[PDB]
Amino acid sequence: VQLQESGPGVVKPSETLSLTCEVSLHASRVGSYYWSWIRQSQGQRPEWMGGLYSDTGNTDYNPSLKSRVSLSRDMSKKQFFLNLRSVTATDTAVYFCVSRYVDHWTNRRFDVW
Amino acid sequence: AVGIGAVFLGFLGAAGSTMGAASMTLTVQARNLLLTVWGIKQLQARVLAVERYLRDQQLLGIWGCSGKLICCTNVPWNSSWSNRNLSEIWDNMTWLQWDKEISNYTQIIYGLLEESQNQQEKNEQDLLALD
Amino acid sequence: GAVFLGFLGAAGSTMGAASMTLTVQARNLLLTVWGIKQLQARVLAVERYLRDQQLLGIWGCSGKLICCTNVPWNSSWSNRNLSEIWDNMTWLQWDKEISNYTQIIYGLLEESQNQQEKNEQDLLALD
Amino acid sequence: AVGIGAVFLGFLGAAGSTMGAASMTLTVQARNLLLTVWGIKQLQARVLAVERYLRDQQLLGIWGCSGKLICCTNVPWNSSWSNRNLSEIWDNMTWLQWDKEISNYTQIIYGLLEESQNQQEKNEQDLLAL
Amino acid sequence: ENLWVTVYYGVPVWKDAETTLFCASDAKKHNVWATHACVPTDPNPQEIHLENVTEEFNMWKNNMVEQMHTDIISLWDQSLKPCVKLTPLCVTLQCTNVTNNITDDMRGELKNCSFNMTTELRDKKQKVYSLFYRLDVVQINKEYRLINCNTSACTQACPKVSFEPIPIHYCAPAGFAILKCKDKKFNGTGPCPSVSTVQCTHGIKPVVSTQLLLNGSLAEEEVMIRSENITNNAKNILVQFNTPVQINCTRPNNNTRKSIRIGPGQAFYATGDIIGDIRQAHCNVSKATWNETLGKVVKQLRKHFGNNTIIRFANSSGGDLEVTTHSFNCGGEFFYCNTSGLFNSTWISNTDSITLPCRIKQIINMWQRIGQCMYAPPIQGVIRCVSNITGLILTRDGGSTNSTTETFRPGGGDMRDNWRSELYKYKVVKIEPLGVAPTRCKRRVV
Amino acid sequence: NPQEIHLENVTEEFNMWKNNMVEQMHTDIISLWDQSLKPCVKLTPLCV
Amino acid sequence: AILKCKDKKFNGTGPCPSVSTVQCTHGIKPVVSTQLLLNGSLAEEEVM
Amino acid sequence: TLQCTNVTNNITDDMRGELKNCSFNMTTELRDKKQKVYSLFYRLDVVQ
Amino acid sequence: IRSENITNNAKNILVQFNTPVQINCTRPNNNTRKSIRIGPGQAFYATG
Ligand SMILES: *[C@@H]1O[C@H](CO)[C@@H](O[C@@H]2O[C@H](CO)[C@@H](O[C@@H]3O[C@H](CO)[C@@H](O)[C@H](O)[C@@H]3O)[C@H](O)[C@H]2NC(C)=O)[C@H](O)[C@H]1NC(C)=O
Ligand SMILES: *[C@@H]1O[C@H](CO)[C@@H](O[C@@H]2O[C@H](CO)[C@@H](O)[C@H](O)[C@H]2NC(C)=O)[C@H](O)[C@H]1NC(C)=O
Ligand SMILES: *[C@@H]1O[C@H](CO)[C@@H](O[C@@H]2O[C@H](CO)[C@@H](O)[C@H](O)[C@H]2NC(C)=O)[C@H](O)[C@H]1NC(C)=O
Ligand SMILES: *[C@@H]1O[C@H](CO)[C@@H](O[C@@H]2O[C@H](CO)[C@@H](O)[C@H](O)[C@H]2NC(C)=O)[C@H](O)[C@H]1NC(C)=O
Ligand SMILES: *[C@@H]1O[C@H](CO)[C@@H](O[C@@H]2O[C@H](CO)[C@@H](O)[C@H](O)[C@H]2NC(C)=O)[C@H](O)[C@H]1NC(C)=O
Ligand SMILES: *[C@@H]1O[C@H](CO)[C@@H](O[C@@H]2O[C@H](CO)[C@@H](O)[C@H](O)[C@H]2NC(C)=O)[C@H](O)[C@H]1NC(C)=O
Ligand SMILES: *[C@@H]1O[C@H](CO)[C@@H](O[C@@H]2O[C@H](CO)[C@@H](O)[C@H](O)[C@H]2NC(C)=O)[C@H](O)[C@H]1NC(C)=O
Ligand SMILES: *[C@@H]1O[C@H](CO)[C@@H](O[C@@H]2O[C@H](CO)[C@@H](O)[C@H](O)[C@H]2NC(C)=O)[C@H](O)[C@H]1NC(C)=O
Ligand SMILES: *[C@@H]1O[C@H](CO)[C@@H](O[C@@H]2O[C@H](CO)[C@@H](O)[C@H](O)[C@H]2NC(C)=O)[C@H](O)[C@H]1NC(C)=O
Ligand SMILES: *[C@@H]1O[C@H](CO)[C@@H](O[C@@H]2O[C@H](CO)[C@@H](O)[C@H](O)[C@H]2NC(C)=O)[C@H](O)[C@H]1NC(C)=O
Ligand SMILES: *[C@@H]1O[C@H](CO)[C@@H](O[C@@H]2O[C@H](CO)[C@@H](O)[C@H](O)[C@H]2NC(C)=O)[C@H](O)[C@H]1NC(C)=O
Ligand SMILES: *[C@@H]1O[C@H](CO)[C@@H](O[C@@H]2O[C@H](CO)[C@@H](O)[C@H](O)[C@H]2NC(C)=O)[C@H](O)[C@H]1NC(C)=O
Ligand SMILES: *[C@@H]1O[C@H](CO)[C@@H](O[C@@H]2O[C@H](CO)[C@@H](O)[C@H](O)[C@H]2NC(C)=O)[C@H](O)[C@H]1NC(C)=O
Ligand SMILES: *[C@@H]1O[C@H](CO)[C@@H](O)[C@H](O)[C@H]1NC(C)=O
Ligand SMILES: *[C@@H]1O[C@H](CO)[C@@H](O)[C@H](O)[C@H]1NC(C)=O
Ligand SMILES: *[C@@H]1O[C@H](CO)[C@@H](O)[C@H](O)[C@H]1NC(C)=O
Ligand SMILES: *[C@@H]1O[C@H](CO)[C@@H](O)[C@H](O)[C@H]1NC(C)=O
Ligand SMILES: *[C@@H]1O[C@H](CO)[C@@H](O)[C@H](O)[C@H]1NC(C)=O
Ligand SMILES: *[C@@H]1O[C@H](CO)[C@@H](O)[C@H](O)[C@H]1NC(C)=O
Ligand SMILES: *[C@@H]1O[C@H](CO)[C@@H](O)[C@H](O)[C@H]1NC(C)=O
Ligand SMILES: *[C@@H]1O[C@H](CO)[C@@H](O)[C@H](O)[C@H]1NC(C)=O
Ligand SMILES: *[C@@H]1O[C@H](CO)[C@@H](O)[C@H](O)[C@H]1NC(C)=O
Ligand SMILES: *[C@@H]1O[C@H](CO)[C@@H](O)[C@H](O)[C@H]1NC(C)=O
Ligand SMILES: *[C@@H]1O[C@H](CO)[C@@H](O)[C@H](O)[C@H]1NC(C)=O
Ligand SMILES: *[C@@H]1O[C@H](CO)[C@@H](O)[C@H](O)[C@H]1NC(C)=O
Ligand SMILES: *[C@@H]1O[C@H](CO)[C@@H](O)[C@H](O)[C@H]1NC(C)=O
Ligand SMILES: *[C@@H]1O[C@H](CO)[C@@H](O)[C@H](O)[C@H]1NC(C)=O
Ligand SMILES: *[C@@H]1O[C@H](CO)[C@@H](O)[C@H](O)[C@H]1NC(C)=O
Ligand SMILES: *[C@@H]1O[C@H](CO)[C@@H](O)[C@H](O)[C@H]1NC(C)=O
Ligand SMILES: *[C@@H]1O[C@H](CO)[C@@H](O)[C@H](O)[C@H]1NC(C)=O
Ligand SMILES: *[C@@H]1O[C@H](CO)[C@@H](O)[C@H](O)[C@H]1NC(C)=O
Repeated sequence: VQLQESGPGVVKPSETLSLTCEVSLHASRVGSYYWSWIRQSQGQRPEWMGGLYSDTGNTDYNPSLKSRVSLSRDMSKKQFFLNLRSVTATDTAVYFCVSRYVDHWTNRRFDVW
Repeated sequence: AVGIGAVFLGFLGAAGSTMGAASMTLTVQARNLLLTVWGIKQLQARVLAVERYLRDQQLLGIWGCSGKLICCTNVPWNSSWSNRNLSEIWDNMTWLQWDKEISNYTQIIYGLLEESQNQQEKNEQDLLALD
Repeated sequence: GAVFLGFLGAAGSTMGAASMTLTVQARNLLLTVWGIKQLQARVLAVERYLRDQQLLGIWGCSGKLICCTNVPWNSSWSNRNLSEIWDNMTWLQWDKEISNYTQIIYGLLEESQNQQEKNEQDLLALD
Repeated sequence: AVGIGAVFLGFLGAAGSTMGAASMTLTVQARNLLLTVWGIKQLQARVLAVERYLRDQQLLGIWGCSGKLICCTNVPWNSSWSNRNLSEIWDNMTWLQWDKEISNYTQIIYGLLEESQNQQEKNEQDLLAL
Repeated sequence: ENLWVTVYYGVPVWKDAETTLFCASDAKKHNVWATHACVPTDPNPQEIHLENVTEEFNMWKNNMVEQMHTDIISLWDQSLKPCVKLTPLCVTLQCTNVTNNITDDMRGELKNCSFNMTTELRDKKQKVYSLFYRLDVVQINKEYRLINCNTSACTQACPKVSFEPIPIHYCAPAGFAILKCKDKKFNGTGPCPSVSTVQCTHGIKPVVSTQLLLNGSLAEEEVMIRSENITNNAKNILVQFNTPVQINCTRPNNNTRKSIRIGPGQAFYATGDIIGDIRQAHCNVSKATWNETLGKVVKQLRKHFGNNTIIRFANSSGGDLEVTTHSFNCGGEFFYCNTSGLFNSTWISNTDSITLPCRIKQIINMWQRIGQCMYAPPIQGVIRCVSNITGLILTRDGGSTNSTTETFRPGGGDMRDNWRSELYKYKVVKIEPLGVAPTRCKRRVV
Repeated sequence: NPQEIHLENVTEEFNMWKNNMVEQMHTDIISLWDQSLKPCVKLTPLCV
Repeated sequence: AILKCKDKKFNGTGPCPSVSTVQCTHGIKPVVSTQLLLNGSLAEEEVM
Repeated sequence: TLQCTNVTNNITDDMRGELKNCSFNMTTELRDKKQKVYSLFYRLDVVQ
Repeated sequence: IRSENITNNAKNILVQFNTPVQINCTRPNNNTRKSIRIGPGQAFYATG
């Protein structure tokens, strides 16, 4: 399982930032994967923005981003987006798309970053 | 543990694995188990799958397993059928080889499992009537 | 060898004489115009079997061929002795008059099984 | 007691009632759950209904509820799905509102139920080996 | 003083219900009846006799005969559907009398017709001749036409399929059963002392006839007389023989089949010239054996009706040719034979072969329907068939002269009456495996 | 997104020229072509 | 179930080492040809 | 070709021109013969 | 008054009223139906 972030490196302030994360599923592990977006600034601790399941599609957001973050998914192309409206100067950080899913075959966590 | 997903083995993923490892993936196989010419053909296939499933459920119902996947029986296992160690069959043998190895006796095995349960059933009956 | 009986062989027999040959009858429940006719009859047979199995699953007989219930039998429907009805009476004769009173019997069995399930749930909750 | 008439609640009549009141109207819904184009369409509808009932019966069969309407499970109820009091969720809430409240967590509950029953059967098999 | 109910599954009880029967056969290419789509029959029947139980058997109300007539139809219409339509055939016809080595008994029965028929090219036509019969040809004003030209057209019934009555077995589906009355002298209505459950019926042959019951089931010890109301003028009395009597029906005419191209891929099989002398088709019945069979029939009729009475037989009263004469099929050719040579006798109290003339038609109507027909194509060679007639459909007459001098005449007003003689022993019942019984065990409280 | 599940530690004896999938595909193609030509008009008057 | 042989040099008949089940087959174009296979599926590494 | 004429048998002013008496050659039971028949058709069902 | 969108101009309006009004329609033309044989068993019913 390998993940790969993609999007514009430099964006102008005040619009919506769009990101897409390439997700590579396993060979024989059909089920539900939990995709999340975690950003980390320079010299600052990382903070979890949002997460969502791959089967039901319900999303969970951070308590300080109800009007800015919007999570979307599409199982057809196996890619999920990130929409951060009203970008500010403090949004300059490194974005990481993570996948969390318990493997019932080997009892592993597989926290791939 | 709140931000983790649920992932299990796929359909027939443990076909080449051991018996102990394939015994925990029976749920996915059990769940996957269930112009008019095209419609007649599709309905015939769907209905045929329905009698096959009901035949399997009826064959299990006559035994002491009313729907559970894994269940134990009271009949003894004849050692003459395989004459092999339990450890090597459950740890070094797949379900395909085990199926072709004893493909003959299974039918008559089903028959004992059936009549035995029948007399076993009346056993609780002549005890439950003592109340 | 072993010979028990055949299909419907105990039709003329009494209640007790037919009480042990119920399992064989239990398994016995399971150009294009003839094909669709066969398919329709087959679907009807499957529906009847599933309806009977569902009615048995509603009560405390989900996977048992012989089962008793805690409901008191109402003597107004039979008015006869146990040995007389179980030794000098057939299933057809009893079926001739129990047909009018089978709906109330089925309804009381369903509500009683639901009440028993509720009592069992309360017993498990109170440990 | 010879002219006593028995009447029960109608089909889906306990929809607007509470959880406890509608908990005793499960048997009625369970029993009531069951020229070539017209025949094939009605046959397809009946086959689809039978297949749906078969799928529901198999879903309850893979768990520890092979036949019984009311059944418990050893897995606990986490507050992440619904953190409500038992005194008011059974007497001040219908099945429709409660089903629409946690409709996003049904798949997770079903998956944990099936894995819990599978490990329960494995534990029972290991216990019977003594 | 107290009892608990007990639920029993698979209880041996049944009720009267209706369902669609299955099929079962074991043959082999193509036939007008059940093709390869039918599921093969079982290697042995599952017949189980039931003791101490009697069942009320009564025909004329069971839906097996209604289901079977209906299925013989729908399947017959489906079989005749892909054949070529013969609408371009009913054109003005110029027919002349044939006088080429023809016997005096058929002077005027065969007509040599000539007509202008279209060919493969729609812009061309051809003058072709063919032989027709006088029964299916009517005049207009020498200019004749077909008897079905003013009526709706019909197909040709392709030679790739055969009209041989292949026996089929009706099997009950799951949850249903077929009860067979094992009584050797059942009269058709009442309780049957010996009942046996069976999965599929015997080899019922779907043959078509109106007066003589061809290849029917034989009795056990003596001939049977069955009717709904024996004292009524209507409700045809059917009798089943105990021994089979042979009948030899043949057509000595050496017919020749010729092909005519109607259009693109459409072929018409016309009757060519007759090779050799022309002789009338006929049937032969053993006079002594038929007289013995009639003696047994009148003996049973006397024991059924009032004793020591004189009775007699007469021919058909009238109506269409289907009920007036014996209509049947022999090697794909339909025959209409005069039955006056058999039902002509008088039997009183305390008491080498016969030749029946026959005619052949091409445009026929098997049933009472008027919107469909069938053009039987002629086949080459001499047709000869030996069959067994095991039953009759006799009807009485009005005006009973103090129950004396009772006359019987052959009927045939219905088609299902032929199948009633073969489906009388069986009945269909529905099994209800759910049952209740007041025992004292009670449920063991968890 | 059709599911593809790899099945390791197992060997299946594949054999073509006897598989019924190609026969069913041929029958389905013939049936689809026949049903597709059904609503079109016949060309009977061209034979002149 | 539908089994697919993932062998790069799979022969006409034999035991396939890499087997994988799939819900539905891949995109198969029902072309019509008699001598040259037009728009068919390519091989894995060499002509077979 | 339907040869049509107007119907003036006690026709009114408003209903005038609505009906048309048309005569034409129609086929019969015999294919090689035709017949000259006449009928009445509304103006909404015929065009010139 | 029923409509999917009352403010929409292109949306239809369905009005239902409790007390119905009776309408009496008549066709005073006492025409005679005529049967014409147009083939084998085909009858065309025209206005006489
Ligand atoms: C296909 O066969 C191979 C070869 O056996 C499997 O690889 C390894 O199989 C073992 C036994 O099934 C797995 O369990 C391990 O056993 C060793 C003792 O041999 C024990 O020391 C370990 O703690 C563990 O229990 C092992 O996980 C597995 N994989 C490795 C070594 O990477 C393979 O699993 C088979 N494929 C499937 C789908 O089952
Ligand atoms: C089942 O029993 C037969 C003996 O009746 C075993 O031997 C097979 O016999 C058949 C013909 O009787 C042959 O066609 C097979 O080739 C035989 N098999 C082998 C492996 O030689 C058969 O092996 C038994 N099957 C089991 C035990 O699975
Ligand atoms: C039909 O009825 C007779 C008598 O009612 C049955 O005969 C009984 O058979 C059992 C054993 O099968 C004996 O124990 C009884 O003593 C017999 N009764 C008498 C009066 O002698 C017979 O079995 C019944 N047959 C069926 C098929 O039900
Ligand atoms: C079950 O119901 C039927 C019909 O409802 C009852 O049949 C009655 O039988 C008596 C005597 O044979 C007749 O006088 C009545 O006219 C019948 N009823 C009707 C409506 O026609 C039958 O008796 C009932 N069974 C019992 C045990 O009461
Ligand atoms: C609909 O709701 C009413 C209101 O709760 C129910 O009527 C009863 O109302 C009293 C009010 O004090 C409650 O104490 C009772 O518990 C209510 N009855 C029941 C059975 O809960 C009414 O029953 C409800 N009806 C339906 C069909 O849901
Ligand atoms: C078949 O058609 C031919 C014409 O192609 C008919 O022959 C005659 O044709 C003339 C016109 O050229 C007519 O006036 C005659 O009435 C036709 N008939 C005769 C007897 O001379 C021929 O008769 C047609 N055949 C049939 C059976 O109708
Ligand atoms: C066929 O046999 C049955 C059984 O005997 C006849 O039915 C009744 O027979 C008794 C004889 O004692 C008559 O008293 C009844 O009148 C009969 N019932 C009816 C409704 O008529 C039946 O009549 C016989 N049928 C024929 C055609 O002989
Ligand atoms: C059999 O048919 C005869 C015909 O005469 C019936 O006898 C008459 O039946 C009617 C009722 O439909 C009575 O009104 C007459 O009084 C009867 N007698 C005559 C006309 O003499 C007889 O009832 C029929 N039997 C059956 C069982 O249907
Ligand atoms: C029926 O009539 C036709 C037409 O006459 C006969 O067929 C042949 O027709 C050609 C037409 O040119 C004549 O030259 C031949 O002489 C006719 N054949 C014979 C044997 O005369 C046909 O033969 C006639 N069939 C019968 C049974 O009389
Ligand atoms: C119907 O045809 C069959 C077969 O030809 C006849 O049976 C033969 O009749 C002859 C009479 O001389 C006997 O010698 C033979 O032994 C009979 N059997 C066979 C197998 O040939 C039968 O007699 C004919 N019946 C009638 C009424 O004509
Ligand atoms: C017509 O009836 C004869 C006489 O029954 C049939 O010939 C066989 O006759 C023997 C002795 O009488 C029976 O044991 C056989 O069962 C009869 N054969 C069959 C097939 O039933 C003859 O077969 C009958 N059918 C025909 C077409 O002649
Ligand atoms: C119906 O058919 C007749 C006969 O063919 C048609 O009458 C012909 O009309 C044409 C055109 O005016 C003339 O050249 C011919 O001389 C006519 N022939 C005869 C025999 O009269 C007629 O036009 C057709 N149509 C109608 C409506 O009657
Ligand atoms: C019903 O139809 C009206 C048409 O007037 C819709 O009104 C539109 O509302 C939007 C609001 O953003 C305006 O931008 C449009 O200009 C309006 N339409 C027009 C023609 O002015 C209204 O939205 C419709 N309601 C629905 C579809 O629920
Ligand atoms: C809910 O809590 C239980 C224990 O209280 C724990 O086992 C389970 O994983 C939790 N589930 C979630 C989704 O947090
Ligand atoms: C086991 O099988 C043998 C034959 O293979 C048979 O003789 C024996 O009765 C069976 N049962 C036991 C308990 O050995
Ligand atoms: C079976 O296992 C036992 C000990 O577990 C061992 O002594 C014996 O040799 C084994 N038999 C075979 C055939 O491997
Ligand atoms: C029950 O048996 C007793 C003793 O034989 C008898 O007196 C009584 O009448 C029986 N009951 C009935 C309802 O026949
Ligand atoms: C008998 O049935 C009636 C209903 O018809 C019921 O009310 C009554 O309680 C029953 N009697 C007994 C003793 O159960
Ligand atoms: C739930 O119960 C607690 C006490 O256990 C109480 O304090 C609280 O108010 C209750 N909440 C509701 C919504 O009833
Ligand atoms: C043909 O024969 C019939 C019957 O003998 C006769 O009525 C008719 O007039 C004959 N026709 C000719 C043309 O000879
Ligand atoms: C068709 O013609 C025949 C000739 O005999 C006649 O009997 C029959 O009544 C006609 N049918 C119609 C519908 O004109
Ligand atoms: C009928 O005619 C054909 C013509 O060749 C001949 O072969 C055949 O033998 C004839 N049949 C009889 C019974 O004479
Ligand atoms: C029928 O009998 C006649 C003599 O009466 C004879 O000429 C003819 O050949 C016989 N036919 C058959 C088929 O036996
Ligand atoms: C028929 O047989 C009877 C005796 O059973 C006899 O009296 C009569 O003359 C026979 N009739 C013929 C035509 O042989
Ligand atoms: C009719 O009378 C004859 C006289 O011989 C006799 O044998 C027969 O038994 C009688 N039948 C009936 C039903 O009375
Ligand atoms: C019946 O026979 C008589 C006696 O010859 C005869 O006059 C009559 O025409 C015949 N009727 C039929 C329909 O054959
Ligand atoms: C049957 O033959 C007799 C012999 O006289 C004759 O009177 C009768 O008309 C014929 N029946 C028919 C329908 O031709
Ligand atoms: C009927 O039989 C008598 C008895 O001799 C005979 O004279 C008469 O010709 C026969 N009639 C028919 C139509 O066969
Ligand atoms: C006949 O009616 C038409 C309208 O259908 C009209 O245009 C035409 O002028 C009328 N002709 C005569 C002569 O009335
Ligand atoms: C309709 O009203 C007019 C008014 O003059 C009248 O002439 C006509 O007869 C009425 N028609 C009906 C069907 O009431
Ligand atoms: C229509 O014409 C028919 C012709 O007989 C006549 O019976 C009927 O009374 C007429 N109806 C009216 C309303 O004029």
